[PDB]
Amino acid sequence: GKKKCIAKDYGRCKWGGTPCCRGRGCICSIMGTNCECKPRLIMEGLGLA
Repeated sequence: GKKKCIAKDYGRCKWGGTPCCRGRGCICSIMGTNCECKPRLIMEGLGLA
C-alpha cells in the first residue's frame, strides 16, 4: 500500500529523492526546482523523441 514508495501519487517527485509510485514523468524546470510527477511519458507525441 504505497508502503514501498510515496503517497504523493503525483506532483513533487525526485528520481534521486522522493520516489514516484505512479507517474514516472518527473521533470523539473530550467532551474531544477519545479520537479513534478506527470503521467505522460517522455514521448511528447507518439514516438519522435
